[PDB]
Amino acid sequence: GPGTFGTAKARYDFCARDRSELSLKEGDIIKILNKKGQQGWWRGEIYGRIGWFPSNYVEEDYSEYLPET
Repeated sequence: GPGTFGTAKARYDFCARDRSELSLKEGDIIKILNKKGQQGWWRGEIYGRIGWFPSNYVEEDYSEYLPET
């Protein structure tokens, strides 16, 4: 399956014009849920807001969130 990848840090202040679109915002992270593929868009959420967003405006597998020491 798509499995859990991680997240996608937005690189461009997006603006969802609909409810089917994901509300991206530079300096924000996009929780990866599904990956249609290595081309198109990715399905994630933000602040509890689900939608779709391009992977050309976001960045994934950039950093990890290791647990506390």
